[PDB]
Amino acid sequence: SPPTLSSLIARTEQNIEQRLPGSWPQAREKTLSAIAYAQAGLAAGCHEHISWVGRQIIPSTADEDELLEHCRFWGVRRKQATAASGPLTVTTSAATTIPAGTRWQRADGVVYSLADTIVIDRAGTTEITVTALAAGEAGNTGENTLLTLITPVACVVSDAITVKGFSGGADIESAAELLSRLEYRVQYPPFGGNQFDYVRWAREVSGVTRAWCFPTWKGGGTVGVTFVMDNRSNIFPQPADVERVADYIAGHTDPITGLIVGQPDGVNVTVFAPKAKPVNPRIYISPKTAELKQAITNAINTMFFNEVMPGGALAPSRIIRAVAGVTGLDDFEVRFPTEIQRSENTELLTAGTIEW
Amino acid sequence: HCRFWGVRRKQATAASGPLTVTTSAATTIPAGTRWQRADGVVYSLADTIVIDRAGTTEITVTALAAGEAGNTGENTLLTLITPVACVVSDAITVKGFSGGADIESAAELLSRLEYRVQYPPFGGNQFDYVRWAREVSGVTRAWC
Amino acid sequence: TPWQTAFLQLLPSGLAWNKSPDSKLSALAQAISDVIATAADDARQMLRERFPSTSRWYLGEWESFLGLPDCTSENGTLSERQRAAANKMRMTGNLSRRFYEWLAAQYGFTVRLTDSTEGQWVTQVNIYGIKNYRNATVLDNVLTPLRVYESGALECLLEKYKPAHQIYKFVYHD
Amino acid sequence: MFYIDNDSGVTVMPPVSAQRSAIVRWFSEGNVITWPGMDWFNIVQAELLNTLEEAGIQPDKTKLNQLALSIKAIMSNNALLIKNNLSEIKTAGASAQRTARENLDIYD
Amino acid sequence: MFYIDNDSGVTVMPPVSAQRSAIVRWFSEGNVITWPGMDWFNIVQAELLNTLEEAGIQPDKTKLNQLALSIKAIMSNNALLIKNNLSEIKTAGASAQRTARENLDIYD
Amino acid sequence: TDLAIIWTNGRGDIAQDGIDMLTDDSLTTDVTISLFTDRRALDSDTLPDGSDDRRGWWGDSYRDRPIGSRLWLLSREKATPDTLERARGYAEEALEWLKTAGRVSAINVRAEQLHQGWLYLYIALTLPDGSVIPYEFKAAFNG
Repeated sequence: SPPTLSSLIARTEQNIEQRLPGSWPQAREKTLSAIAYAQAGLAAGCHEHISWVGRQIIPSTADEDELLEHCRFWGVRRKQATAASGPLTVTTSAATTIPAGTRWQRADGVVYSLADTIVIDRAGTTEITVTALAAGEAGNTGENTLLTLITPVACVVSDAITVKGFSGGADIESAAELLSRLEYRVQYPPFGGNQFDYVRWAREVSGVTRAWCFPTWKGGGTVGVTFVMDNRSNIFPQPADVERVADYIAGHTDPITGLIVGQPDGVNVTVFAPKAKPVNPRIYISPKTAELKQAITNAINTMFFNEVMPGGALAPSRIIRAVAGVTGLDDFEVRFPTEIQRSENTELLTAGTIEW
Repeated sequence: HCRFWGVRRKQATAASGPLTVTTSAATTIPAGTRWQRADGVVYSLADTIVIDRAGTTEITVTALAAGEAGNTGENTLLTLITPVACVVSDAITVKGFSGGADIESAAELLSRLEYRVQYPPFGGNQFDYVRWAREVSGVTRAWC
Repeated sequence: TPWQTAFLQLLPSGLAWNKSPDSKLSALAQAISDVIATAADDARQMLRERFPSTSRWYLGEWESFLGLPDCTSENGTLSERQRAAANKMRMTGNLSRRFYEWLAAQYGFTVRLTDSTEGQWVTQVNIYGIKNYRNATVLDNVLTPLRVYESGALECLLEKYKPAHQIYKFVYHD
Repeated sequence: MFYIDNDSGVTVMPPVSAQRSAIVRWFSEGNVITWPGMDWFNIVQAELLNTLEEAGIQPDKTKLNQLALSIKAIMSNNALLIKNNLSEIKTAGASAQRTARENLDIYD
Repeated sequence: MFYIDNDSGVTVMPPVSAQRSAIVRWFSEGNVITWPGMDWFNIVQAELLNTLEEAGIQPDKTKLNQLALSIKAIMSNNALLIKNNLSEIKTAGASAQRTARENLDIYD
Repeated sequence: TDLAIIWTNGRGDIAQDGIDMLTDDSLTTDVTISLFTDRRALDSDTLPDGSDDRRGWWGDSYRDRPIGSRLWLLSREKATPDTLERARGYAEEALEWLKTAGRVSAINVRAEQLHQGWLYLYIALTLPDGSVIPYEFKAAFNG
């Protein structure tokens, strides 16, 4: 919190008056006043530089390059971008050789380049595998798309339609994602056997959105893990997902040191999947419209995603807050959830269909 | 032109602010007490205030100089001119004085005259009654 | 002051100028250079703010970034807030009883993890030298009492950072 | 200087509260916990600053013996000094010397 | 004794930061509550200890009148006394008497 | 209207007056600055000291012109006409920047030896018709 320019003016004037007794530098159109103003301006510039030197001590408020340096020091590693690829099914008209390095551009502008030379000896379609040069999320396309030809070949039709689209296009993690990962790492320290350790282990595996760990689940020697994948439509684990998460917790190499880390040898983890326990509210809306249907549904879904945990009890007020968060409607009285709903650790609360 | 039309120029305005003064034994400040600045501009309090106990009190004081010069800043020290019993000649002004507007400029006066010329008549309407009720100082909400 | 000496040295050198320590040039140089002196003091204290163990301006930010405010951070003592931040920032360790004793003692307490009494997993946290009084330092507020009495800071800390499989059993000694 | 130079302070002092106890009170760590408050600190700081002002020395931060210099300055401004050898009477005027001789019983 | 003997003080006094505000600043509990800091405590105890050392009195925790004794010692060292009858100015030397009398206009 | 330089005890300094410092809006300050601040000596000059340091100002490479006068080379001289001639030349060179502009019309400087041990310089300018009345003071001693 640097001092303001007027405060700096006042401070310089007080210093001048203290050092030269009997003087009043605040007088208008005077040498001491001009000197005080100039010194105040210089001090304001200096204090602004000090403030910029600050504010980069912590990774949260740091600038871009300093944030990247902080993450690199703390050990957060980025994920590099990929490139899309797939078949082309290009049609020729005679025997010809498509030289290696030819390019097929799509309407958008993305350019896909052939890797190895191909020799054709018939007047018919031939399938070749091409990879994108963009190397980003824009690489992958739909199912039957058209690609033109940047420069003509000896006897090849310019257009080329891909029956099965390209796939494998990803983006490098952004600074916001890196900062979030570093913040999570700092907030929840690694111990090797803690509840946060089990949660982060179950979250590091690809595709998993949320996880929970119950210590001393079924006695003094065992624990419990329960994960929920929110990207997928089901949003509940499968046996294959459960066994692969158990494998990952049992053993996985650490990218930093190259050694494998995991659970202790004396504990019983037994990761399992939750069981849905839906609740069906009955909310009355004054204006009945599809926009309010969507808004209330999305608010309730988010409310659950935020403040619902397996084994926990949700008060009826939560639904009321979620439905009141909407703007257009006038009345939002709920009728079904008038009592507190609770469940066991195996049971996971979920928002069932709403009966308007 | 302004004299003919009916627009009057706005003269220079004083500057008012808080005076933090402490008394010794709870005296009554007269109606016209005066304080002085180092440069030699006079400030006056036109009111009467009785102090209950020995402590610092804030009083609204307006300058006696019409121009912008009578406009101090932060933490400016002021002293009394005529001694008052159980009052120490000290004034701090934690908040600086505000005000100090000089005479109106030619462009501002021209804009005011053009406003007077171009503004329309406002016959009694449900919207206009709201403004007329709300223009009075203190009134904050109106309904017609 | 060294800053006024620097200003006087920056001013021109000649017969017309008087740089003796009693002249008006010196008396004005002190006032001119004191502002930059305060600025340099602020820029120097940023070096102390660099760490959460000694930071005073950025305690709020160091707590928000770390998610600090929790059981192990005491009621209002700025020294204890600094200690909690400085321990949470560099707390990584194993599950052994030796490490748990070291971690508990790093906060000022004294415990020993002795063997069970009824089972195998239920280790006994024998807490010695219990003292709930924390002396008000010079950093904290002017309105704080001389002693702040806080209890149960170690209990929830150890229950939060305990191994997932194990369950502790606390016993207080004197 | 001797006052609090931190960013936390008010340029106008808060008035002291009224008297509550007619008996001298003290501090105690243990049996009621005591807190300093603004009044005690303000009183001590104001006593030191007013002693300095009476001596005429303006407060400065680098120096620490200003209280001793204040006591010595009051001593010189009010009492005679061994090193001065009764120079203040003369400095005052001629009637002062006349009255000093009168008190020492030195007639013409 | 007088200083911090609570096993919480450093042997070497930390340096005092430069002056920030020129005007006097007082304590206040209510718009940001102020804290004393190390500089205020160090300055106050340094002034008291400097007065004690100027008087030539070594600090001792048992006694609680050493400031009054210090002021009295400064008096007995640097001032004339009523019980001495000017003896201090005449045990110094003959030149002191000569200067005193020529000042008091008592010469040949 | 900058600060004025007032000479006391043979050493000039800024001075106060009422509320703030004394101000000057004439050639007096300009002349008393251009005459009595040491400028950088040339490479080939022999310094009066036994040292090897030449004076000047850190702003000489920022102000488009050397600041003052080379009168400091005559710190220790004997009573010979060579020193008088050199002092005349140095004063002319130091104050010719005014004649280069239009602030003065002519400069007439003479050097002499008054009562034994006095290096007397008489510098008379010719201000133009529009120049303001210059300041007026005398060197003073105290204590």
